[PDB]
Amino acid sequence: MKDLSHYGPALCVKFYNDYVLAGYGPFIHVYDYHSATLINKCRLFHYNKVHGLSLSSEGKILAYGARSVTIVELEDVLKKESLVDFERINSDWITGATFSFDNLQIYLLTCYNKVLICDLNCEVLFRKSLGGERSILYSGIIKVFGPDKVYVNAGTVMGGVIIWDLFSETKIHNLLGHEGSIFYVNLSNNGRYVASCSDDRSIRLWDLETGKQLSVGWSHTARIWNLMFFDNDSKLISVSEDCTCRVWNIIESRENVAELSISNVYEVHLIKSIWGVDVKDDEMIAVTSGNDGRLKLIDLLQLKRHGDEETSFSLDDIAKQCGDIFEKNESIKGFQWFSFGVIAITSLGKILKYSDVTKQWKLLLTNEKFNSYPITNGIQTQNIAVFSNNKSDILLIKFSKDSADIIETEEFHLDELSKTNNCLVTEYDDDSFLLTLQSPNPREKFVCLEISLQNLKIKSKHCFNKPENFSSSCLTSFRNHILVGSRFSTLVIYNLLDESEEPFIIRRLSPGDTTTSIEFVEDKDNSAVFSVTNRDGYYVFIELTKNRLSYKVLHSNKMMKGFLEGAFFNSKGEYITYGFKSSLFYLYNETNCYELASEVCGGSHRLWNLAKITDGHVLMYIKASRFHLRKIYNSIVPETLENGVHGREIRDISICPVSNTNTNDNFKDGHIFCTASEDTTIKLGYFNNRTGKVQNFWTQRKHVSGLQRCQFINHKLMISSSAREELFLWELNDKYNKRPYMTIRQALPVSDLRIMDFDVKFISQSGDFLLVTVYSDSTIKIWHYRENQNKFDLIMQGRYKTCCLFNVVFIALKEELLVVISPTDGHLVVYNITEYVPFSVDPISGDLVDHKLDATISNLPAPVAQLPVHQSGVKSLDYVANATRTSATILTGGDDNGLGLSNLKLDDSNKVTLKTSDFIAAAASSTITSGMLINGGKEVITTSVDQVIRAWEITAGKLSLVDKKRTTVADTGSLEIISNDSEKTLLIGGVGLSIWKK
Amino acid sequence: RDLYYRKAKEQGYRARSAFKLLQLNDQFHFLDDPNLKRVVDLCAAPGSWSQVLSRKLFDESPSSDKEDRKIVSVDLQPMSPIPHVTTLQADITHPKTLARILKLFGNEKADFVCSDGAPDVTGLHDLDEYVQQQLIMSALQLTACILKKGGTFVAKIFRGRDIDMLYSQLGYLFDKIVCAKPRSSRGTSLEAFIVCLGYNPPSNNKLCISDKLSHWNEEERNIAEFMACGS
Repeated sequence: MKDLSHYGPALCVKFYNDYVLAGYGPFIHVYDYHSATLINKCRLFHYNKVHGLSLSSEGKILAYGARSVTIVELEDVLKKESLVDFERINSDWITGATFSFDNLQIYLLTCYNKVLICDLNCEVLFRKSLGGERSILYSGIIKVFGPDKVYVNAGTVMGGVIIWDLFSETKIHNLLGHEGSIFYVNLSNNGRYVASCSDDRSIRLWDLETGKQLSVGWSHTARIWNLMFFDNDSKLISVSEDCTCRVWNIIESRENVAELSISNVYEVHLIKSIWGVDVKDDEMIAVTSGNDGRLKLIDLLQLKRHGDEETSFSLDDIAKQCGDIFEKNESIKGFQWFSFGVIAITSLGKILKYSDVTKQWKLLLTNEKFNSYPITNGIQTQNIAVFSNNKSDILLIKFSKDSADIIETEEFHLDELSKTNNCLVTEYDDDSFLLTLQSPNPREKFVCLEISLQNLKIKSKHCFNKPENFSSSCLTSFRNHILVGSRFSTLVIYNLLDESEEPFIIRRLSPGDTTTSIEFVEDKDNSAVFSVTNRDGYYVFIELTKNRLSYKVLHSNKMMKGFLEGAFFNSKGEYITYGFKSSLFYLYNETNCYELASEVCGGSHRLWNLAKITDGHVLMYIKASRFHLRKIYNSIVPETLENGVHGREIRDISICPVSNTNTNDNFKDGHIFCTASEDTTIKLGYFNNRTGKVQNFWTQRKHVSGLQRCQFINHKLMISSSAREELFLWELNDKYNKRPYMTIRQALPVSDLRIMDFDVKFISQSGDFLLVTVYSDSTIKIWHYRENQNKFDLIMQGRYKTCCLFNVVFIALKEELLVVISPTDGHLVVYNITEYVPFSVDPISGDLVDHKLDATISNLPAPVAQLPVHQSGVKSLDYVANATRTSATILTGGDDNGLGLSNLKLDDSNKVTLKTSDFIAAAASSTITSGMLINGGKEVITTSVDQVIRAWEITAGKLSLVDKKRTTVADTGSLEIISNDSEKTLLIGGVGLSIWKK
Repeated sequence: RDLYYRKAKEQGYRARSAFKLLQLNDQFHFLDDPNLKRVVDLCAAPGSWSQVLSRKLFDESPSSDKEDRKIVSVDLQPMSPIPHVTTLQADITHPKTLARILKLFGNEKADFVCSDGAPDVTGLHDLDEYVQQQLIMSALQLTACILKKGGTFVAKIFRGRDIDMLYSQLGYLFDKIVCAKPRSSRGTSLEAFIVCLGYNPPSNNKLCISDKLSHWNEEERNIAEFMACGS
């Protein structure tokens, strides 16, 4: 077998002159970080991960991890695929490694606080150690200050930080004060300070000359894994299990030597830990490496780099420039951003202008009509401000690009409306925009105006009847229709050409209330796709088709946290979202799951606005009697060098099977697939068939607890399960050009206890299917899924005994429908449910036929076969039926690290006999977690917790081991296999994901 | 937060882990022997395995086989006292904790030494597995001596990538090496138990067992036989 790609724990990262070098599993990745290009992947270690690496000035790379160490040439790492022959194994765990001052030796710190001085072939020259009791280390570094001044800085399990001088073997300090084990120690470059961190969640600053504690810092909310000094030892950067990277100021004073002060918090990795960090002092950029396999670049000056990122004005600041013109209790009630800056309006109808160039405010004019609760809207692209009030009055103003002069103005009053409570605007075409105005009287009309972009005159006015439960909340236009977001997840579509036509009403798109944005995405043939967001976090993609209209929900999901106020696609096709979590504004890349920017607004956040500008966004908001301008600039460097996958166990993987359908051509070079994690999410993405490169699309968040199973049951349906009886049927759509879509189609009825496994059998051509689920309490249920009524009907229920049931499978042989379960007692148990369900089995490849009878709940018959196979629970279950479907061979992998092969046969009288054919008692060193039959049952691939992938051959019902290969994927627990057209692609899951070819 | 955590509160056991040694003893029955008389529980905090030892060998044992029975449980963390258990706050490395344990016996060797110790996992599997085989090794220091030849030694293991080293490193010293999950052992855990039966022959800031087992073994792996334990 050949290893192709890996995404998984990346333990360290180093900046080196426009490269980032990342320990990435057992590999080194070299990136050109300004362009985020992967220059090469070089495997350094056979199976160990790279825990640390450093570079000599002359391009030698020293790398270590666990007991592995190597010295390797940067030149080779840039062009060779593997350098594992240079790997050496030391007898003890290696805690740290650094080059000697002149780079002619290396110094290895073991976990027992001994230093091995070695030559550049990694052979030991001599050993240094202290006297006294042994110390067990969870961290340490060797800090080289000069040729003979080498400090060994040891972080013990017992919570002391031992600082000793290497060559004299002399204890310098025993820094005590931490409460738990020491998980990282580092020294400032100028020799002043030690910083240590523990699982007591504190960071402690120590004086290296005196040995005194100067400062304790508490910000991180979980265990801290790594830290270092940067920016000429004036700052500290730490990185944590809490998935945040935190920057601290070192503040030096006369009366206290120095103190840590928290400065910035960045949430940059997926749950959970962050392991590596490094800072490029030049550009004030950081790189972090995570358990999720993500490599993140962080702008440490996101708020300072260009000097205009943060600005605020109180009404007194403004009055100092406009003059003392504001009345008692008058405040800013609306604002828009244009090319020149801000246009704002006060509660008394004063219209103000803030100039981005001159930084000056000035009163522009007063319109006393809009001292009655003014609302502000705009067409930012064309410098048009829209003012409305509660008395059906509108004021439109157009401004010149640089000058900001008023070049057009129009005003009108809508007699059709008595009181007005909502005004929306949207772009329409090259020469006009739309404006809608609504009232709370139910029999007044919903008014849509088409207005000229050149002179702001009304081109046409349309009056629609409002449906019953309708309050407009957002607006988009499309061709000749308007899509109006409403409350209660309602979306109303009107026809601008015929205000008497009945609107197309889409009700209840999501559990939420206010529709916050409708955004056109793409069209193909007679269908257009729209993104629809909901304030409460849900977003849906709907498909509108011209046949008369009809619609389909293509995608649904919920944001992890907080209010969702809008979403759009950027130039790279990534779904960007914005909203609030309590006080905090967020801008979030929902395709790849990381935050782009955040800002503390005014808790209520009553008044805020976002606008696009060249090279970013401007966020405007009122907080604590101040008007705030926050400029959010596009990252100076790419956001990531790798996007990453799950940062927790991958319990299952499923590839969307190849089809005769209309799958889009851009997916031709690869496959769509799902990973299901203990982090409770399902991630839908794609891998390239030749390169194994993985791209993310969506992270589906419906499940409340950790995933157990997910399987594509055909080309467009997928079932996942978790616990607490979560079983969801999903529908996939892969017809469009850039991404697939997925939406929930139905959830399984629920009776706590978990759904341990399931299997499905399709009812001929129906698209209906039968479903078996088995539960933690030994219960078994069989369901009929009816497509047209989109419901699950319970048609059989029973129980095995009392123990958990871990796997279940439908086997159709001849005209019998069999259910095979694998309880934790290690048996194979067979049920023949044919006579007790209203379905018939077609004699070859086993198709169900619906008799169309009414639903009775049958009881589960007694088993027809009970075969003990394994000594404990059976973790993997698979089967293959022969050409005549008279027999099937059943492969089981056990928690007893045994591998069993059984035969399920029916004779001419249809009696079931289950016979075991072979059993390999020591098939693996630990739990076998996967076992799949391939090539018509002739071969087997297994997965196990010992991280050895084994390939087997079956001849005459007997198993023989034919190949084996280690993976870095720890706790290897999931496996998926697809044929190319024979050669196979294997997806290997655990903590990490690997793609291999066979 | 599972089944066993309420069933522990219901029977007054300090932790759910109490059932792992019970479900273990539903097999092997190394605690159902009436001849059984001296036991050591290492890294015992908070003490649920020591409770099980107390309940099995005193509360539920005829007065005729309670003679000279002595349970000593050790941890570097201080433990709340347990009826019929002598709790030592001492390091399994340190000098007279081998002599100390031996004094509290009639310098008789222990019939059975158990350990359920484990550090909090970090999420870094290679580190977690190495740290665990550290604690088993240093635990093996004292079990090498105090345990009666032909006597059981039980320890919790990280059943991961390098477990087959530990088995072979332990081949030199036991008749039958077994590996066991019980059923109170979370599926979410790489946890298992190495139940070494029949103590066979031991040998005859310095060198420690880890380095002299690493001395002889070395870079070789064997598979211990497997045994499910509960009913």
